[PDB]
Amino acid sequence: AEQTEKSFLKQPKVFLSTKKADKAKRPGKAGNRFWKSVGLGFKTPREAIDGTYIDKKCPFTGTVAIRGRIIAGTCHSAKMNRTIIVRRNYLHFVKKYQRYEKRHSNIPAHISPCFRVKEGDHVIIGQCRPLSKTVRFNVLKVVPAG
Amino acid sequence: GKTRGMGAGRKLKTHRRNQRWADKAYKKSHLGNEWKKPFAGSSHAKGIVLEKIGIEAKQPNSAIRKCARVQLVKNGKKIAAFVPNDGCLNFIEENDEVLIAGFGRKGHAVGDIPGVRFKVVKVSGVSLLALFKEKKEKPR
Amino acid sequence: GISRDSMHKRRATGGKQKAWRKKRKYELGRQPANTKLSSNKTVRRVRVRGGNVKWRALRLDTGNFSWGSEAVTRKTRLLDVVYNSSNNELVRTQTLVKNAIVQVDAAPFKQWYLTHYGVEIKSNNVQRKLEKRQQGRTLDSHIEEQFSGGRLLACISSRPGQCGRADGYILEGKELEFYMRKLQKK
Amino acid sequence: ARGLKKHLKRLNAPSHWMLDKLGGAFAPKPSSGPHKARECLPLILILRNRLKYALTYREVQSILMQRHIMVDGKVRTDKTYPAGFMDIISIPKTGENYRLLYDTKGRFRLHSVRDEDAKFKLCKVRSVQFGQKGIPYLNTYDGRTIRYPDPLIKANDTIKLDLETNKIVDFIKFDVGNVVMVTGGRNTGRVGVIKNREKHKGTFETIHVEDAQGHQFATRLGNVFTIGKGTKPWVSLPKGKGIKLTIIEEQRKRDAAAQA
RNA sequence: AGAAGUCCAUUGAACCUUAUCAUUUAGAGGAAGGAGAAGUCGUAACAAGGUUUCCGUAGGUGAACCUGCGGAAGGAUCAUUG
RNA sequence: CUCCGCCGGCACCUUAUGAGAAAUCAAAGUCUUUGGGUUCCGGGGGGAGUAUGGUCGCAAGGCUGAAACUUAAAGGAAUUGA
RNA sequence: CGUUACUUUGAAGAAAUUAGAGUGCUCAAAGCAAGCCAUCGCUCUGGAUACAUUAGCAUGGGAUAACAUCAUAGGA
RNA sequence: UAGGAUAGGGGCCUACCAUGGUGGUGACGGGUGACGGAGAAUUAGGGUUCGAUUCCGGAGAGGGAGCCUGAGAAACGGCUAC
RNA sequence: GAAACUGCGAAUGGCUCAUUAAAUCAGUUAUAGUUUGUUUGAUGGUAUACUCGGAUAACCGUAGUAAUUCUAGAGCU
Ligand SMILES: [K+]
Ligand SMILES: [K+]
Ligand SMILES: [K+]
Ligand SMILES: [K+]
Ligand SMILES: [K+]
Ligand SMILES: [K+]
Ligand SMILES: [K+]
Ligand SMILES: [K+]
Ligand SMILES: [K+]
Ligand SMILES: [Mg+2]
Ligand SMILES: [Mg+2]
Ligand SMILES: [Mg+2]
Ligand SMILES: [Mg+2]
Ligand SMILES: [Mg+2]
Ligand SMILES: [Mg+2]
Ligand SMILES: [Mg+2]
Ligand SMILES: [Mg+2]
Ligand SMILES: [Mg+2]
Ligand SMILES: [Mg+2]
Ligand SMILES: [Mg+2]
Ligand SMILES: [Mg+2]
Ligand SMILES: [Mg+2]
Ligand SMILES: [Mg+2]
Ligand SMILES: [Mg+2]
Ligand SMILES: [Mg+2]
Repeated sequence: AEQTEKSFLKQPKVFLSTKKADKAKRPGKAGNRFWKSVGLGFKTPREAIDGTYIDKKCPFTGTVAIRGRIIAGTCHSAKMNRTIIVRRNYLHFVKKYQRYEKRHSNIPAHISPCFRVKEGDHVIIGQCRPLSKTVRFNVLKVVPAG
Repeated sequence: GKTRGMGAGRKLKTHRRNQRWADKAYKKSHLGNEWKKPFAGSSHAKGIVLEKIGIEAKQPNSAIRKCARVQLVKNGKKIAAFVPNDGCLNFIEENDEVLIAGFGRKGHAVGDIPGVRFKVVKVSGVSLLALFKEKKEKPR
Repeated sequence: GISRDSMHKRRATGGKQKAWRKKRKYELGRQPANTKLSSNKTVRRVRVRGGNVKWRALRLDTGNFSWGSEAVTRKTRLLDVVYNSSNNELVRTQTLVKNAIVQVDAAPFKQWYLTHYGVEIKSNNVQRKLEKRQQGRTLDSHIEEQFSGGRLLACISSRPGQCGRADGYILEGKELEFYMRKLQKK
Repeated sequence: ARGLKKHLKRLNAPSHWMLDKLGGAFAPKPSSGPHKARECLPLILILRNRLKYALTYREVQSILMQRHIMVDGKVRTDKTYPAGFMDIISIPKTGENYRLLYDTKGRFRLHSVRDEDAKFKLCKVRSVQFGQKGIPYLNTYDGRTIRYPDPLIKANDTIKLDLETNKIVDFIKFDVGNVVMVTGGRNTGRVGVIKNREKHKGTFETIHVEDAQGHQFATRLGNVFTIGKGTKPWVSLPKGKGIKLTIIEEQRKRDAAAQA
């Protein structure tokens, strides 16, 4: 079902054709789906542990690590393959007038199939290595608007 | 009234930015037209005396101001430069190096002399003050 | 020369970026090895940053291949390139790249299987160990039907243009079924 | 730049060196070595600016090329050798030994030590992990690698190293209640006991230290160096005893000294 | 082992071509504005300025201006329960 | 019809304890004892609502809108005189 | 197992420049020296401290304010 | 997505695929007599203007481009070409 | 001990501000995304030996060219 590419898609360093298969072993062993806790107090979604998708850029089942900044925001666009635009809204202080002005930043973030998101949801992203030209963040937690 | 909200910093800054162009000094500084002036932003300029001329003063006064017509060397622009210090027109000759300066009002005409914002300060490398006071002589 | 800099790209907004510096050597790229499957082995020494060595294979005909379920690794000849997921140009040109699907000689694996299991696909100790291994022995009949032809489907897991070698694993299981469907659809 | 910098401009030199502004265009750029360039005291500075043995760059060269100076038991002839915190500087001709400690103002001070006390240094464990062959190994912040360390030793620990034998003779576990010296930041040279360790996931860890007189200060984990098990440091301390004084109390001391 | 040479690829200066942009920029002729002498024709605005002034729009006239329609007092009326 | 209230509206009269350059204004007051909210909009007088670009309109024109240059005042309210 | 602004405290925010402690370069602009009855030496001599928007990290506070909810609580 | 390349992440490049990405919270474009900062001048406070220059960072060696050596250079008091 | 071979350096420093307007740069992060001569510390076992081979510079002497740390050939080590 997940094999939608011109290539087979496998989790790196997981031997699927193992003969001594076992489910009591740790993830990635005996043909088990690999997954990890990203750390920083973030729970691993159960749909990543029980998923069948293959995403190398997934924070929980892929090869990327979360290190650096942790940024909150709102889903501003979700029209790309596994990538969403996160809009951050903040107040910029103007020194001379002692006032604030509203400013925004559009941060591209990779979203793994373990989350389904819609424009307007509150998301938490964590900094990772560069994944594309503009993406340096991975969605870590999605809070729906309602 | 004027905007006062804590969240109206952008409004205030943009309004000040737009209104600063009404001030004459600000717009003179930040328009870039001072680079099209004869001096092109420099305090002094050198030039060739083209011809000695006498231009009449304003209506209340009655005098011939006896300025000089100078072609600048840096850009080839012809200007009229006043020659102060009674008798100093005789130190001025055609095809003679002169150092011009501003007439003191920043391109605005000065006194009863119409259309003149430049004075001769140095001729042939010798200051006009020295020639007036006979402290130095004009080279031949 | 080939560069890897973000200078020449457009911005994410679409705006053009004016250059503020010439190309640095620390951001170079080099021309691809374009490793061909051929019995004229040529691997060239590439001097890289830090005075280190990169091995650039131009023509390769032999590789080190692992049969993961059997946990055995043998040196086998490369016979053909059959599937590439990025470009069939690399299939027709017989270009060896990482994740290409190739035909490899099955003779070393047949020999090892005969020696280790006693089964073709002289002592009490030897026969006892052979019967112990033969108990629970299970092949998957797809590897078997390609053993019949002497050619095993394999995936190149090494990068020939970087390490100068064409190494890989023998395809098994779901990956094997996927690539057999791809090759029959070809 | 197209490579490493070889020169240190005198203005850009570390401020704890107390180099003067008009002494020249340049400062001694510390050579690579056990301590970081920004946190060390080069040998030339110790010999000329501090101990006054030499008066010039060339005189420092003359002293060092005579093999008169040992750093932690070993002869050094490099003038820009980066001598650092807790290093033993011995001159086995005048029979004097110095431990590089910090005064409460953040500046390295050559502290005279006994001959027996110059036989060990205190090192801070940077990490413990498996090397080649699966052999456990320890590394410190002063550049030493020690193989087969005691398994009870963890990162951020303080080990006592015998310079003669080059082995860990004792170690201190980084725990609450151990006397420490701050080696970095604005509290450099301050000595107190750890009261609590506040940990925050993914960022630097904060240590809360209280000195003997009761003043409390906080600093990052990378700037804390354990110097004793409990309230008794394993080394001797400079005259300040790590107790920082406010400028008002410093003025009180100066007034009292002038009055006497 | 290997030079000259050679093949393909790549980076690519530079040259030519089309058009565009940014400049600098002559320019017959036309037509403004300002300043200075200051001549001429009148007297339009200031007094109810001798047709009260002005605003908008349209037409006309040597020129100031004139006139039509609607508007204002900044009017020469704060005022007719008479 | 008459009288007394309440709310809302067009206004009017008196008064300064206010404000203002004053005229005057019961808001044009509650401002150097300076901050209720918000929109538009001015920065000496001309050149100039002109040139140019853009846009709208069949057109007339509307909206947006300079600069060079020139000038020591222009202007407001009030007083006395003519 | 609701955020944020705001505020408080802490760590950082190079040096030089600035403010500022000490110090009689003869004064001063400076400099980072120096001082001690004179000392085969000493004062562990000194070579402080403050400031450092905004943004980032951490601590306490929740008045003011912003956003999100806010009778299937269908609560536990 | 899969490769190639690189010291290494990455449309950095290639093949295939999808239609995205930025924008009055000003994208894109234009101007700058624009290298950025530490800082400088003037400052009751707030502020205005400057910051080529000795400290830090960047960039260039007539203009482009390409390289060899080397740990480190797209080096120019190194080479190759226009 | 000249010369010369070998090794190392010449990527620092000095100069300038042309280009460059989220770009440089500043503060603040990250490398679990890498290289790093050198310094410091530690580490190094399964591949005629009482010690192998051929060159080459300096040197020497035949030169070429108008000429250049332009250059060819011969004899050594
Ligand atoms: K660099
Ligand atoms: K009339
Ligand atoms: K009238
Ligand atoms: K009423
Ligand atoms: K890469
Ligand atoms: K890709
Ligand atoms: K080298
Ligand atoms: K070198
Ligand atoms: K930065
Ligand atoms: Mg009239
Ligand atoms: Mg009339
Ligand atoms: Mg006010
Ligand atoms: Mg005006
Ligand atoms: Mg990739
Ligand atoms: Mg410039
Ligand atoms: Mg500068
Ligand atoms: Mg310039
Ligand atoms: Mg200079
Ligand atoms: Mg510089
Ligand atoms: Mg360069
Ligand atoms: Mg030049
Ligand atoms: Mg170059
Ligand atoms: Mg030169
Ligand atoms: Mg150079
Ligand atoms: Mg340099």
